[PDB]
Amino acid sequence: QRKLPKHFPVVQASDGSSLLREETIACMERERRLPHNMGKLYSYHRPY
Amino acid sequence: VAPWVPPPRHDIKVTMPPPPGGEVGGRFGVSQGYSDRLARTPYWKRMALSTYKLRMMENATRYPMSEHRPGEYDIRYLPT
Amino acid sequence: PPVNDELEVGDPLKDTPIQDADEATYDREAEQAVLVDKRLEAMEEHFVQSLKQS
Amino acid sequence: IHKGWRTWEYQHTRPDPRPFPDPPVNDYFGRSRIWNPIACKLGYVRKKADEWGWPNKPPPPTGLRHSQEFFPFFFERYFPDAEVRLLLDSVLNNETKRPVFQIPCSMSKVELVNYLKNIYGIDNVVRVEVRNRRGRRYKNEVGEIKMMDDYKVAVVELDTPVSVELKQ
Amino acid sequence: KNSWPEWMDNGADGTGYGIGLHRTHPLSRLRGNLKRSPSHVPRVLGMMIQGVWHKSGVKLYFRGGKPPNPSVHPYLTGEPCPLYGWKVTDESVIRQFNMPSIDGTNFRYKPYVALQ
Amino acid sequence: GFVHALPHDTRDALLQEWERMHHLDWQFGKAVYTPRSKENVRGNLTWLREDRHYDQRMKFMQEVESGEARAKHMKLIAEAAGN
Amino acid sequence: MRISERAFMDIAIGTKAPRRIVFKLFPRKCPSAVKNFIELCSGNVSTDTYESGNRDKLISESALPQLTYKNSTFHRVEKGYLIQGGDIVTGRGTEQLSIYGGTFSAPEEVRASVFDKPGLVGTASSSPNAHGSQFFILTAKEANHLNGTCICFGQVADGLDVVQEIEQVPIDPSGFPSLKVSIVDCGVLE
Amino acid sequence: FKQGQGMFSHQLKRLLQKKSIHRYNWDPLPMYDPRKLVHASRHMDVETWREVPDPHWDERSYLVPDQMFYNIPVPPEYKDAYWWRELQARRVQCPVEWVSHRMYNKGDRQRYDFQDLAFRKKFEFSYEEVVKNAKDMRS
Amino acid sequence: SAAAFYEFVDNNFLNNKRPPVPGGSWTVEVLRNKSLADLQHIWFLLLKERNMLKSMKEHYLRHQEELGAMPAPSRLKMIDESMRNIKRVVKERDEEATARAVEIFKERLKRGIYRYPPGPPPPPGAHDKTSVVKVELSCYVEEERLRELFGRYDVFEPHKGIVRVELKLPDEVLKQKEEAEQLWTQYMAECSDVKAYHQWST
Amino acid sequence: PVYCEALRRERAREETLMKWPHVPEWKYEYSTYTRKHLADIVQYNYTNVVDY
Ligand SMILES: [Mg+2]
Repeated sequence: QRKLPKHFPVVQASDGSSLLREETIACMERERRLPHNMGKLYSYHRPY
Repeated sequence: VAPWVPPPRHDIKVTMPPPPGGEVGGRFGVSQGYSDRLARTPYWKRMALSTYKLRMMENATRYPMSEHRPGEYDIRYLPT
Repeated sequence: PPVNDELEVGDPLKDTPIQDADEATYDREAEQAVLVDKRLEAMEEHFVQSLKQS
Repeated sequence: IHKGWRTWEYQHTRPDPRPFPDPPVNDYFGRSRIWNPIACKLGYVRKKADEWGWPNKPPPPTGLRHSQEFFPFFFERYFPDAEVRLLLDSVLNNETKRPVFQIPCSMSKVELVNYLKNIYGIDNVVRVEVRNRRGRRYKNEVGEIKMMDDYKVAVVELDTPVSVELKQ
Repeated sequence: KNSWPEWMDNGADGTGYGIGLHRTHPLSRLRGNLKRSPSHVPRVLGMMIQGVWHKSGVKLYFRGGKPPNPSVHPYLTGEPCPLYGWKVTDESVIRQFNMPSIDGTNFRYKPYVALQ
Repeated sequence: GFVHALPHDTRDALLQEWERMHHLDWQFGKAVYTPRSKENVRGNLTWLREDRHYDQRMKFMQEVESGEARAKHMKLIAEAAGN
Repeated sequence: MRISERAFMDIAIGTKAPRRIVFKLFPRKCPSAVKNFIELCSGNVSTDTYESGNRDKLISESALPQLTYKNSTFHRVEKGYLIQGGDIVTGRGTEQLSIYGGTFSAPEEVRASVFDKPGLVGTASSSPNAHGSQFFILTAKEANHLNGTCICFGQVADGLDVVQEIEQVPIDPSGFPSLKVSIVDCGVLE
Repeated sequence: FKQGQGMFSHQLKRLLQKKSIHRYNWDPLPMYDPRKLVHASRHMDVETWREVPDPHWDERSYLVPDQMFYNIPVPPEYKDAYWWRELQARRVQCPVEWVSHRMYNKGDRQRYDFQDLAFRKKFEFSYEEVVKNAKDMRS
Repeated sequence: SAAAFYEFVDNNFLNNKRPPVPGGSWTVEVLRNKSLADLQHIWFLLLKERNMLKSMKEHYLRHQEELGAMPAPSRLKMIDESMRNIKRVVKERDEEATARAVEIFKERLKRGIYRYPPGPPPPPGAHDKTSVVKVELSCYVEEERLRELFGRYDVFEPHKGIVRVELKLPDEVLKQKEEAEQLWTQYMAECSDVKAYHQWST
Repeated sequence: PVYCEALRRERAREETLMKWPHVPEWKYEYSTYTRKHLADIVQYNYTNVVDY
C-alpha cells in the first residue's frame, strides 16, 4: 500500500533519507526555470 | 500552543477514571471523565496495582448525589 | 542485458583519477572532538545567560 | 427576520462566497512583481524540516540554534554559496577597466570585493556600482511563462585594463 | 513603540539618508524594520508600492518601476552617522570568504571524478 | 513570603495620588497595603481561629511531653497488629 | 617560571589589621590559570601618562579595570565549605575578567582537576570553560563534585588560620559578609 | 488603492489572500506573576539568610502552566487567581472552528475528548487488538 | 590580474576547440572518506568551476542566434549534485556532533554544575535533610493506613512528619503478574474449548 | 529556583518548538489539491529537450 499518492514526485535519496529533500526540491525548481540541456527556443519571447 | 498540557483534575485512583471535570471544578458540560494514563495503562497493569478491597472501594457508585460537590445532584446523571 | 553506454567520454586534465579520490582522510574522532567541544561552548554560554536573566 | 426563510429544505454545506477569493499565488511574472510579506504555516514547517528533522529528530538546545555553529550558519560560513558570474562581452577582446558581474542580490558591495580578493585573488578594485535587475522572463513554445532568477549587476572598476582574448 | 531605531522611519539627517526596509542577519543584536506580522503588513507594502515622499522633494526607497524585495536586501550592517556617512556597528555580518589552499593533496584534486 | 502575592499595577503615580485624594483607591477591588506590626484582636476572625489553633498545639505538646502520644500511637500499632 | 610558586595576599576584615595568606602554586599541571593568577597578583599599573598624553588619549586610560587583586573583595564567604573572591571590575561578585581576554579556557586542564584536600585553590567559574580572575579557597574536607567542573591551580601553604578567621564573619541579609573583607595588598614571592 | 487596472492592484487582490501564521497567545498576567510566588510562604534560614528548601513545599504546590515557561510551582492558597490560564492550557490551541469537524459526525464524538474544549483522540484499539481481544473470549 | 579573469571563461572555448564531457561526479561515499579541510577545498574547486560554467551558459543564452546552444551542458548537472553530496556528508557529521554534544550537556545539567554567579554550587547533600525508608509488604496496603501508622506521633501537622508515601511493585513481580495473567487468559480459553468440544460427545 | 526556572525555560522552548506550528500529517485535500490533468501537466513542465 502506497505511503504517498501515485502522482507525487519522488524527492529523496536512494537510501530513503529525507535529509536533503529541500536541496533536491530547490534544484529541481531552478532546473524547471532554466533547464541546462535546453536547445534553441522557437518562441518570439526569448530571454535575450 | 501549549507545552505541558495539564493532567485531568481528580485522577487520584488507579483503576477507575476521574470524575468529569467541572464537577470537581472547572468548565461544565461533559458527562464522562477521561484520563490518558488510565486508558494507556494496559488492563493487566491496572489489575496488578490493585486488590479486591481497593477495587470495590473505587468502584463505588453514589447514584444521584455527587461526592465532590455536596448536596446537589451529580451532573453526569442529569440530562444536560 | 547490460546498459553499456558511451565510454568514449573523458576529460583527463579536469578529472580526478580514482587512486586520488579514494584516499581516506577522515580520522573521525579528532575532528569529532573539536566539533562537539565547540557545540558545547555555545550551549553552555546560552544556558549561563539564561541563568543570568533568571 | 420579519419572515423566516425556508432553511429546512437545504442540507448543510457552506456555499462558496460570491465575491470568490482568488488563489494566493502570484501569477504576474513581469517587472512589477511583489514579494508577499505574509507568512504561512508551510514556511516555518519547511524551515523546521530543513534545519533539523522536525517530524522525527528531537530539537537541539536553543543555545545551539542561536549560535554560529548551528548547521545552516556553519555550512554558510565554511561552504559559501554564491554565483558570481561575469558577462563576457565586457571582458572579451576589448580592453576594459570595468568588467561586469552578475551577482546574487543578497551580496553587498563589500562582499563582492571580499569574494574577488580571497577567491579570485583580484586585489585591485577601486569600487563597485550596483544595479538590481529582475530576472529574465521568457515564454517557451507552449507559452509557459518562466522567469530566470533575479540578479545584481555589478560594474567593477579596476586599476589595470583587462581583456580576455579570442583566438579567431 | 517601534523596535527598530527611529532613523529608518524618518532620516538620520534632513535629506532622509537612512530610511527604507532593513533586513537583519538573525545572529545580530541590531534590528530592522522588516516585520512580517499582520499589523506591519500594510506599511511594508506601503514602502514597496508607494515608497515614501520626503518633504525634501525626493522620493525615498522605491521611486521607480521596479519594486524592491525587502527579503533579499543584504543584511543591515550598521547605523548612519553624519560625520562618516555609514558607521559599521557590526563587522561580523559581512561575509568574509576564506578558502584553505595548497594543503596536503589538495592540488591534485580536480572538480570532477573520472570513470573506471 | 507573603508580600510577593499582592497584585502590583503599572500606571501613573499622580493618578495614584489622585485616587486617594478622592476615595477612589479602595473601590473597584483595589486596596492599599501598609505593613502593620500589631493588630485589633477583638472581632478579628482570623486571629481567633489561629490562636485557638495555638491552644490545641500547646495542649498537644502537653500530651507529648506527658507521654500519652506515645501510648496512643503504640495502641494504634497494637490494634493494627491485632486486626 | 616555576620558582614563582608563591603569591600572597593581605586580608583585612572591616577595620581589622591586614593578615597575610601565602599560596603555593602548581604551574606544571595547569600553566594558563597559574600564569593568570600570578600576574593578577603582580599588576603592573606602572604606566604614568603626561599632559600631552592626557590631551591625546582624552579618555583617561586608567579608567579601565586595571588587572590587580588589590582593592578587591571576598564577595562570597560561606561557613564550612569555602571562601570566594577576586572579581576585578566590581567587588560585587559577578562579571569576570582574565589577563587574556574576558574569559579564557583550558579544556585539558579542567579534566585533570581533583579536589580532595582542604585549603585548595581553584577558579570560581560559571561553566567549565568560562574562567576569570575569581578564585575560591576550599575549606571543606572533600569536595569531589567539582572535578570536570573547575580547575585546581594551587593550595594554601601558609595562612590557613586566616581563612578560618575570615570564614566566621557574619552574613547580613544582603547575602554578603556583613564586615567587608578586603584584599589590601598582593605580591608574588619569586 | 486596490482598485485599478495596474498590476500592483492586481497583486494586492491575490497576495493578500494567503493566511498568516497563527499561534494561540494566551493572555499575560502582568499583575499576578506566577514566577514570583516561589518566594512566597518560605521560612528563612538565619545564618545564610537564604530560603529554607522545604520538602513539603513541592507537594502542596500547584503547577501553573504558561507558554514561555513549562510550568510554575505556586502555593495552593494562591492558585485561585490563575483559574483562567488553567482553562487556556487545557483548551485546544486553535479557533474551535478549525477543529469543529470532530464534533459533527458521530464516530468522532465517541472517540474524541471534549472536556473544556480539548479536542484530542481518546485511546482507541487497533483492529488486530480488537480481533485478538474478542477471540480469546471465544466470541 | 587578467589571469584571474581567464578562469571565468572556458579554456577550450577560448581556443574554439570542443569541450569534452567529464567522467562523473563525487559520489557520497568517496566524500565520506574525506576530511573536513579536503571537503571545503573541493567545495571551492566546485565553486570556481560552477561560476565558470554559469558564465558560459549565460553567454550562449546571450547570443542564441549566432552561438547556438551550449556544448556539453551535462557538466552543470554533475557539478550541482557534486555540491549536493558534499552538503549531505557535512550535514551527517554535524548532526553526529550535535547528538554527542547534547548528551554531554544534559548529563552536565543533571549533575547541576552551572551557577550564574561565577563559582561552585553548594555540595549535594547540604540542603536535603530528608530520609527515605524502604518497606517490604506481603500484601497491599492503602497508603493512608501506612501514613497513620508510620506518621510521627510528636509532630503536630496534618502531614505528621511524612513528606510523601509512594507505593511500587518491583519489576520482577510485575513481569510475573503479566506472565501469570497471560497464562490465565489462555487457561480460561482452554477450559472453555474443552467444555465446548466435548459437550456433544458427552 | 533560578536553576530550575532556567531548565524549565529550556525544555518549554524545545517543546513549543516541537509542537508548533501544528500541521496535520495527512488530509484528503492534499491528494485533492495536487491532482492536475494531463493538459496542465504538459503545459506546466515542457521543454525543448524532449523533442530534440
Ligand atoms: Mg474520522
